[PDB]
Amino acid sequence: QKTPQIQVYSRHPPENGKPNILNCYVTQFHPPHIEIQMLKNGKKIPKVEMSDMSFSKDWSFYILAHTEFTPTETDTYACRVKHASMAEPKTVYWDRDM
Amino acid sequence: NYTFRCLQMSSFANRSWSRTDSVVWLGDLQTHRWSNDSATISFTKPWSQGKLSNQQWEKLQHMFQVYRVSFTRDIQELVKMMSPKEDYPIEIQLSAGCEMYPSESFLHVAFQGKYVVRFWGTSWQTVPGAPSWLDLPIKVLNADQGTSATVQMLLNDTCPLFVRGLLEAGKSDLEKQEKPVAWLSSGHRQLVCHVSGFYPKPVWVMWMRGDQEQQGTHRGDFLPNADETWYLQATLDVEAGEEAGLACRVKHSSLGGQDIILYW
Ligand SMILES: *[C@@H]1O[C@H](CO[C@@H]2O[C@@H](C)[C@@H](O)[C@@H](O)[C@@H]2O)[C@@H](O[C@@H]2O[C@H](CO)[C@@H](O[C@@H]3O[C@H](CO[C@H]4O[C@H](CO)[C@@H](O)[C@H](O)[C@@H]4O)[C@@H](O)[C@H](O[C@H]4O[C@H](CO)[C@@H](O)[C@H](O)[C@@H]4O)[C@@H]3O)[C@H](O)[C@H]2NC(C)=O)[C@H](O)[C@H]1NC(C)=O
Ligand SMILES: CCCCCCCCCCCCCCCCCCCC(=O)N[C@@H](CO[C@H]1O[C@H](CO)[C@H](O)[C@H](O)[C@H]1O)[C@H](O)[C@H](O)CCCC(=O)NCCCCCCc1ccccc1
Ligand SMILES: *[C@@H]1O[C@H](CO)[C@@H](O)[C@H](O)[C@H]1NC(C)=O
Ligand SMILES: *[C@@H]1O[C@H](CO)[C@@H](O)[C@H](O)[C@H]1NC(C)=O
Ligand code: NA
Ligand code: NA
Repeated sequence: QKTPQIQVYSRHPPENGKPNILNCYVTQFHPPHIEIQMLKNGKKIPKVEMSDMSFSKDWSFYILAHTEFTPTETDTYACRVKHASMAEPKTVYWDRDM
Repeated sequence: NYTFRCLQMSSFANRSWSRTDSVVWLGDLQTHRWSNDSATISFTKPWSQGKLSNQQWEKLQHMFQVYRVSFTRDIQELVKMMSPKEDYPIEIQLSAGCEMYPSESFLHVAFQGKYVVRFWGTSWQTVPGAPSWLDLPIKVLNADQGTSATVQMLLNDTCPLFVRGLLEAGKSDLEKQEKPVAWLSSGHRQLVCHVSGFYPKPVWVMWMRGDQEQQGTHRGDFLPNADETWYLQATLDVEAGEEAGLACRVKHSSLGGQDIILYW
């Protein structure tokens, strides 16, 4: 049983008011059953697209979530992950730079 | 040097619930998807059929269809036989395909996240350290001559031939060039150079002062974008004041020899 690593980064340079894409890359987990949400100001974003689940040479799973977003300096963004390996959801906030 | 990988993931939750899902990669591009939901293998590219005719493709698909049902049945029946010593839930993963050179093939299987079985030569075999209760089922599997013959054909012959067809039919996607965009951001201070949207994967990203490479540059992991391009960052730890004069330099095949230089 292995704990998911979470990385949150933007497709294009984050400029306030310009539409962009936010990525949440979740890796190094086992078993494969996992729940992944992306959050804007703590609330679940509805239209989040998901890649097919796959796995690496070391057999650990990975998956990529993404959604449209427009960064501003009044909005936070996060990726929240529920998985058997952790007692509660793990949330990683977007760094605002990544 | 392209590696073709068919990745199968099977979760068995209890005697009444399981699913098997597959994805197929040529290098770092997904060529196929096969969901438990679907009877047919879905194409994730317009060239995912390679050079195979419609009927040849249909034959190959049919065999995998039969396989998927047989595999699920075999695993369930094996668990009944071993019960209660081997208990649900069970995760099985298969990684199979071929690495093309100017080829070699592999078929690796893992149980609960650990590599346990391969096909090699003419037979299935447990790997050193695998649980000993696998030995009997593998011996029985090895008695099945038709399966052994089919697997040998698939690995030795079908895989390399299929893949040479994919390399031809997918040439413009496989050889696509996508230009990165870069940007900078940041006791000491950590300077971050972000590089996103590049394809193919090979890239060079360095903090510079004039023409001098700053050896403290720490390259991060390659992270995928959702549009089949790559993301990477390179960080440099500096003290205050020092930030003047520094730049991030990016080289990539798509840039026609015109590097990106970003001055802090
Ligand atoms: C498909 O290719 C197989 C080889 O390729 C590897 O496996 C495949 C699945 C891919 O992963 C690929 O990437 C790999 O590189 C090929 O397997 C080979 O099959 C032949 C027989 O069909 C085997 O030959 C027999 O070898 C044994 C000895 O094996 C041991 O020693 C050798 C080194 O000396 C090692 O390589 C082995 O690993 C073992 O340690 C002999 O004892 C035997 O001789 C006896 O039998 C012959 C008749 O077959 C008689 O005439 C003789 O007098 C003897 O009585 C064979 O010569 C070969 O070992 C096996 N390779 C491996 C690595 O096991 C497979 O046949 C291909 N199938 C098709 C349909 O194309
Ligand atoms: C997806 C894109 C693909 C594009 C194509 C590119 C080519 C890639 C080629 C590489 C892919 C490798 C595929 C490997 C699996 C293929 C197996 C094909 C053979 C097959 O069906 N056999 C079943 C059909 O059975 C009947 O007919 C055959 C004749 O064809 C026999 O004569 C047999 O007697 C008859 O029953 C068999 O039923 C067979 O048993 C299928 C299941 C066996 C199997 O493959 N099991 C999984 C491998 C064993 C490892 C499990 C080990 C394990 C792990 C964890 C816990 C316990 C055990
Ligand atoms: C079997 O597992 C599935 C998924 O874990 C679950 O929905 C269901 O409760 C289980 N069913 C039985 C009969 O145990
Ligand atoms: C997976 O597909 C098989 C074959 O159609 C089906 O019987 C099974 O219920 C599916 N599993 C799930 C969890 O949907
Ligand atoms: Na794993
Ligand atoms: Na596994």
